[PDB]
Amino acid sequence: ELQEKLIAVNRVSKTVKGGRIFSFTALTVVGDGNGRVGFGYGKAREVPAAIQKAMEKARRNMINVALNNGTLQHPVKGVHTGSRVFMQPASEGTGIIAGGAMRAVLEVAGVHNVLAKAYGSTNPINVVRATIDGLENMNSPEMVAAKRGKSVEEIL
Amino acid sequence: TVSMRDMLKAGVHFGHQTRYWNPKMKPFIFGARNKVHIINLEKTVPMFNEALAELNKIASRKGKILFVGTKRAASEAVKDAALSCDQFFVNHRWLGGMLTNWKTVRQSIKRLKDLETQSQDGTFDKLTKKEALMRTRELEKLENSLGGIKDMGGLPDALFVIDADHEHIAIKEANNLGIPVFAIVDTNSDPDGVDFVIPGNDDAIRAVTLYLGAVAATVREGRSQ
Amino acid sequence: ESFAQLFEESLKEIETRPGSIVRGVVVAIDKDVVLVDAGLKSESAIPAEQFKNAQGELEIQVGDEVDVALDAVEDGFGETLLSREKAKRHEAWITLEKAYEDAETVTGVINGKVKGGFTVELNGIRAFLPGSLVDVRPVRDTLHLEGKELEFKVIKLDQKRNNVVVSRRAVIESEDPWVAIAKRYPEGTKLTGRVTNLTDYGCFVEIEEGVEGLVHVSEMDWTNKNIHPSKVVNVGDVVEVMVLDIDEERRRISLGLKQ
Amino acid sequence: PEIGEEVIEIKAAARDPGSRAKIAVKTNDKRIDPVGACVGMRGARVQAVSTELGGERIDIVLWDDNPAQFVINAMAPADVASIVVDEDKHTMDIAVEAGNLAQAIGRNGQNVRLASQLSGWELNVMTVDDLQAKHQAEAHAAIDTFTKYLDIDEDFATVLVEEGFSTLEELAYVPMKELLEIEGLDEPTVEALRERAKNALATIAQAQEESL
Amino acid sequence: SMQDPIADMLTRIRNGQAANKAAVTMPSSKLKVAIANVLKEEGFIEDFKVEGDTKPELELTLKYFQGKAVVESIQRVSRPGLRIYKRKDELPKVMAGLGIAVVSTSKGVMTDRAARQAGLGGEIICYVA
RNA sequence: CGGCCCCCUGGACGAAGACUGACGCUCAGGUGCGAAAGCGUGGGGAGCAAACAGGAUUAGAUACCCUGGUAGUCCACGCCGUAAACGAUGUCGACUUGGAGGUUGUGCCCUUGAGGCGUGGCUUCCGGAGCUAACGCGUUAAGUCGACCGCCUGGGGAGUAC
RNA sequence: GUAAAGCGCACGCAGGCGGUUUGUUAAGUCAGAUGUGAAAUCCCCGGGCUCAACCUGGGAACUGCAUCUGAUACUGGCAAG
Repeated sequence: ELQEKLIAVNRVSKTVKGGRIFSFTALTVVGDGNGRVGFGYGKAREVPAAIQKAMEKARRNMINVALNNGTLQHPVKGVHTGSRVFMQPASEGTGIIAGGAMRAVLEVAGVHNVLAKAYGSTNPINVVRATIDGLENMNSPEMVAAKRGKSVEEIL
Repeated sequence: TVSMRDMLKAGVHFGHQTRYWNPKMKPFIFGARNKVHIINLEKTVPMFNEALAELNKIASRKGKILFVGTKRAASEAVKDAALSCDQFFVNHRWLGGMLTNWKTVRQSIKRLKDLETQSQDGTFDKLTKKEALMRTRELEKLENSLGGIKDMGGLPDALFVIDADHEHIAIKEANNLGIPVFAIVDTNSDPDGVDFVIPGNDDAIRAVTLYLGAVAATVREGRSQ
Repeated sequence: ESFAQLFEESLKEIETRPGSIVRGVVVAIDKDVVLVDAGLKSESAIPAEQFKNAQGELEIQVGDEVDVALDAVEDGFGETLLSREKAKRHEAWITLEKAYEDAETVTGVINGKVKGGFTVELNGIRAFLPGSLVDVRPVRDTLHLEGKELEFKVIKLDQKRNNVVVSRRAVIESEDPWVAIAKRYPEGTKLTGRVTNLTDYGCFVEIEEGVEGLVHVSEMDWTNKNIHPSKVVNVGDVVEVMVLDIDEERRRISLGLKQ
Repeated sequence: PEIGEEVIEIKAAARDPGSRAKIAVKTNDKRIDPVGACVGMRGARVQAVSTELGGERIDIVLWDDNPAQFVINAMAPADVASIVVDEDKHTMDIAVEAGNLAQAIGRNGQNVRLASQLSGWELNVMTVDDLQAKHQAEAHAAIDTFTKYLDIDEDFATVLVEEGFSTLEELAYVPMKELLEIEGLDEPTVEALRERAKNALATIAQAQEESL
Repeated sequence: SMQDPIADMLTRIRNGQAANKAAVTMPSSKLKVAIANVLKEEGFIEDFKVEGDTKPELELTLKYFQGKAVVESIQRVSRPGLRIYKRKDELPKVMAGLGIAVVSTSKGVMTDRAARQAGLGGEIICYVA
């Protein structure tokens, strides 16, 4: 039921007395096609093991997101370290207008319709984190009604 | 259940000095006496009662309780308390990642159990002396570390702690896993990670004992229920 | 309610700062630490050497009560300054009692003049005296049976520096530190001074009205350099020391202990 | 392996080997997902047990909290909506719809026993309409019992039992201030009418004395 | 020097929400009062209370729902350096209608929705979410 | 900006009161002050010391080290207008958990003692939330905001040429 | 702050911004109307060339400007505090 996308894999080095020890980092993200989403960032000497780790970690530390039907509930900004992200709810049919790692996380999240730009850095890791942050902070109409002591129709 | 007079007698109301406090504890502080913080018993009591009730409820559903104190003044007492209600405890140094990294520690438990078996049930004696001394030493080490939690099986369903600042590693583990935390929190301590805080003197022995005894009684009650 | 506020001020009313109210019940003994609880934030790590009387064995079991001392709080965890100092207040009260009738009567046995004046000891403690006070007249207890028993009749006290000289015999007979710092001066006046803190080059014995002495590291013993003062004497103990040197200007009285 | 390293809280295993094997499991909230790990990639590990000892209908339920959530989870794999409760023998009265009852009940002697041990006690699969039918068969009876409680005039009793929730059967232990809101509450008399019901209970005990 | 009182208000509120302060006090002004009233109506705060004769002090009481604050965001829009005036058609929607935009109009200060209903625009004071 | 004294003189802070009644903040151009070195004229010249000379060292030593040593450093009056002129952090105002100090006021308190409880100004260190690329900053912000100005737009060429 | 980027420091004209209360005005602001904003082009609904491009009817738009009539919370002006 869960869908999982390996966003990126990158070779990283550690210099030692002999020479360079190489290793691999795997950035993955998983989601159930609904509110729930989680990213994982694994590391191992070989690629498949590292992606396996990324999947494991993602499967843990999952986070829920309040989706109005296929899209978002309102425009939302999210940042992390360099990657600053804007994403905006959009009409059915438009699809996921987003670039790169961001796209991936959106798809697994089960959002189908967004207009979305990544300002600043586009370092996959940071940008996916920023996306997750923007999705988490985003609140729903019912939530704001509750926050504020009102009915949904009062807020419209 | 536990009265205010008794707590006063114990020395709960006493709290750390005025240069060592935490401003998140400002609500729980009443005043400062001889440049020493006083804990507000009026606000402490009801919450302590609450915490007791929650612990009882946990017990009723057959919850596993872990008693943590590594202050080495009240290690004996926390062990005694754990045993009275036949629950589990960590009276010596908490192993970093005992709960988060359970699966590894579970092997540790198993090795300890095997060693215990060898010692007692086998009755095999006839072991090379140095080797026998080494095995004995290993047994002692593992008993000290994991004696209380050996029969635990899996992960506790609640975590009682005697000091938050001292056992912050355990607290953090519980939070990461989501285990309910029941902490005694002096003025210097940080109660943010704690779910059911308890403002009381972690240091004084009699106060610690009192805390323990009430907790044990309510666990026993929940078991009876 | 105000129950608690009234209690807080009540409990203020029923304790004081110094070691005055004998309140701490000895709730655990083990060698070499006694512990009490005088209604303080924590229990005191008491030495055994505050509580053995005059021949080297303990005297108080569980439940027993002595007050300790205060006005210093939490070096990182704990509570007190020790209780024998409390006993010093009782000794001071006994000494003051003399004033009422102009005669304090105890036993006082003064064999030899440490710093000019015979040393007189009251039950547990031993205090040092100025010369005249040991004897009412030139009688000179050196010809008396050693460590003889008479009493103490006060000849001289310094009234800020605990130097008290008393008259053993003859029952019938009946700023501030630094301007005139020439009393313990001349070359070699020995003193009874409690050490305060050993700074790994020193010991800091300093008793005589707000001064500072250093018996630092060189004498202390009859070994020079491998000594490490903490091993060789004590913490908080009244000892043999004498001046050997005074600055009145740069306030460095450099005592010694090899004597 | 998660279960082995204390990561998948597995309490009871109310399953019938040789047919269906549905079992719920809890977990410490830490992005673990218990059923997910038990299933795997497209039922990877699920297929293993499926063709393990023999073709079995193994099922996993995401345990929520306490026994109330265990009821619905024991009705899976199906569609539970509501359930009734009691004391020692609560008897989880499954409340579903006929259309979904076909799969929920599955087989007369199969899912009625497999889901019976699920909670450890026993379940009584019913219908949405059945619930209401029995629901009303309870309102009339704290009244449907020849009215052997308080009793005064009947014309006032009808207007009182109109607004009265759960008749008057032992209702004095409930809020004794909301019936005073009723149009007509001078001196404590209705608060006294409930006392009459209490006396009626004592009278019922006297009837027990008449029979014991 | 103090140049924008309203903005100072909003910053105070923001800081109180951040610091979990129960109530936030500051010197009173009519526009400030009206803004506070609007917020209360829109439920971002519990209650506001002006007190004093010579130099009265507005005191707002801040709102906290499940631990975290109610006023998720609060920005000035108009400011002394650069004023913003909006016509009724052009009026904004804060957080896609979930938040509000305080707007001063000829008929008083009101939320953006209220202004739209009335059929008039004006100076956009602040967004609140 | 550092020995004492005197004469003339600017600012700061506190204590209470009394008064004025928005007179405020910022500031392109403009004006002033602006280390050291440097320049001009006139004085002065102990010590030190660019330049210079010799002796060493060295492969060489137009240096480092040694012996000497003149401009200058000092004073008066002019000019110069730059420095890692740095907190590498524009000015003014408001708001946001704490601890340990220093310094300088001041209110009360039995100063019963060097103290006890406050309340102002300036100031050093540590550290929370928050912020930050991180380092770190952290009520003296690099946090949360407002007002005005200054400045940046790849490295070199070049802060150079005209 | 360290990546480029806080004038060495100040005073200060012009300029920018401006505590709080009442009154007034109505300049800014907002609302409505009138006049205009060529046609074509763009966009919406239609029609015609077999379709399309293309042609074409009606609308919308042309975010503006000018006026007149209102509104007066805010900003401004004026008057008193």
